[PDB]
Amino acid sequence: LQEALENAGRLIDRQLQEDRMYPDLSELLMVSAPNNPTVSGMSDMDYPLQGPGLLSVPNLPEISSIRRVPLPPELVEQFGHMQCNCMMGVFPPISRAWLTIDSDIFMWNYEDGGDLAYFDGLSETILAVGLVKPKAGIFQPHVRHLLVLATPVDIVILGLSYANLQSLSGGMQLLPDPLYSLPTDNTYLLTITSTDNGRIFLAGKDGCLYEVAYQAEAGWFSQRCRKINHSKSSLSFLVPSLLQFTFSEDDPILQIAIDNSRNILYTRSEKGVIQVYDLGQDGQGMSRVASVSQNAIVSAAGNIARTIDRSVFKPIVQIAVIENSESLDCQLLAVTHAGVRLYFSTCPFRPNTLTLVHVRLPPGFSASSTVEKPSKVHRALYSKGILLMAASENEDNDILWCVNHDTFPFQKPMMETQMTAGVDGHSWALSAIDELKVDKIITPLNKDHIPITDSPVVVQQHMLPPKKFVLLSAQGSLMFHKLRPVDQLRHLLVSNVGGEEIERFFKLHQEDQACATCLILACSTAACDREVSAWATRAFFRYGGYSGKHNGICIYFSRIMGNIWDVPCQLLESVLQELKGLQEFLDRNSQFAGGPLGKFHEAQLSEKISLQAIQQLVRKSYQALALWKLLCEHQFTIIVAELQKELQEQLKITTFKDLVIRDKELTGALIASLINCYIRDNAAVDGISLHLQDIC
Repeated sequence: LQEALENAGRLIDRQLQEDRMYPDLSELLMVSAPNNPTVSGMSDMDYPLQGPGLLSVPNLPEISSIRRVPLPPELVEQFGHMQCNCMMGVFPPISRAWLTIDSDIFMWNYEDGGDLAYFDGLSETILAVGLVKPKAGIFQPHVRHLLVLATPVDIVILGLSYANLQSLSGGMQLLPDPLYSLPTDNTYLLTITSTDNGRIFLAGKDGCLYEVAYQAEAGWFSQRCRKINHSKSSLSFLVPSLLQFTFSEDDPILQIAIDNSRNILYTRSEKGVIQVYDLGQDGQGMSRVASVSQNAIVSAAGNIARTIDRSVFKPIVQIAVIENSESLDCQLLAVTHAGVRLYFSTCPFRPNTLTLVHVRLPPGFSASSTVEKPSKVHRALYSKGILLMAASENEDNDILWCVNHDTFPFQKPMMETQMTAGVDGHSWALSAIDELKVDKIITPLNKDHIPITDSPVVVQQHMLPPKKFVLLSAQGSLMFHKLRPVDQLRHLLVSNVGGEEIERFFKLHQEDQACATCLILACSTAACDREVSAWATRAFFRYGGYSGKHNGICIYFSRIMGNIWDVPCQLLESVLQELKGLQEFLDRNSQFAGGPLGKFHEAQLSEKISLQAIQQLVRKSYQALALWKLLCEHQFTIIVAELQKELQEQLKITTFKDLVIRDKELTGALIASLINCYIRDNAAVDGISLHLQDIC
């Protein structure tokens, strides 16, 4: 009654819906309850340590060091000629890193260790240089980013062009900005942020929020470059510092943070005070609506009904935004000097309130031994102190700590995928994935458009490359890359190459994600690594477990179609290759694969047909993608006035659902459009034949 392709599209849709039933971070943290156990401790965290430089990569890390770059001879020569100030940093929007010198800014790409791009026309020292989106309507379109430099005499703006040179990386060219210099104020400036539109908010050694505007004309009512104070919170109203101690008593703002999904700004001061800012509807105004000190954060923690002053004195040393895509209520992650990850909400009374709800503490595993130690588990609230919890436990060597959400433990919503990253240098900067690598778009690393399904890296394993991360040190850049379930699991497969092993996947994967990833390892890696994929084939058949094997097949197809189902040609080709290699996997596995060859009384038939529907959907998807190639072997604007414009739109709609499971009568119409247009030379007959293999 309903055809195999229709049915197959239903199963795929249902699989999509299931993968999209992923608990949201608010539910993942059940943030409704604010109690002490809302915060989540190390008792459920394991910290695998093997040692800096061990010749065995761990088999279950979420990050892996991939490369390092030796420092350039020239940067060091002039750098070592710096007289008064040096501030280094990373610009990951442009795959470039920075360092400051007493008088001048020179830019180089760490990926190539190419020539250094030199700018030395500043006559004053630059406290820090920000990498920001440009203001619309100012620049020639080639500008992808903007340079902001602050000097004790002026603050200067330099246009930037990142056109790729001899993608590996963007080749940078700098645009001269001859008039953009102005003092901010006697206030030092240390912290730079930018929104998606490109509004620039600035805080330095004073608890004030500057915004930098630039314009060609120097004025009587406005400086040639101008800044305005967005921190109107002092006002001096009761008795904090107006008539005693002088202006604001050392209001040492340390690091800012921006939430674009509500127009929200986060602050961390050196005293830990957090303020949340919304951008009014005017798009250039910002009004402070809350002022929350660190004392308030801690008061909240003690009010969590656990002790805080026993956890005090504790400073928060870093902040990480949590977008409303990431969490409905919870707005922010904060890091203490003890490595403590504090998760904060914010809310209006009419936000007008901010609540400390949940905290992830550093591991309970002591990374004392490099060498393997027996792991341990703690159901009880397990806690450790700054002396160990501080990632910078030693003064000479920073200790990288990397942790991602544990997508599989829907039974353990507070479980995380955990690793130990050993280095030897002092870390100076790390580009927050959520902070600057997701800058172009409003959404951060994400898997859906709502908090439910925002975190499951597992679903998007094939839709975007694994997130790579650049750690800034005083000697170079080390590249750590987020590891995927398929990657970790694959190396896990590697672990039984040289054992009772699949059961660990099962304990992780509930006999379905393991099946999905195992088919991925078999199918997707077959073109890259023959034996591991073969290991997956035998393993997938023997351990695929209606059974989890077919359902994992549903997982595979649905993830292949997650961007299309409800596209750049390279991604369409990758999808076609994925489907064709999958179809090849089963077709080349009739005897080996279960279900192609003719439980046993029926169920085996049940899987045979399941496979039949799957392969029919796969083959139709291949036909549809080839047909879309034909569509780019077709036309629409020349079609505007001879083929029934309403039908023309009918024709245009050739992507949504119908493309996978419904209606190639429209495809026959497309054939006629090709039949009449004939723009391509010696292509039609082939196009018609493609259709024949598509709809015959």
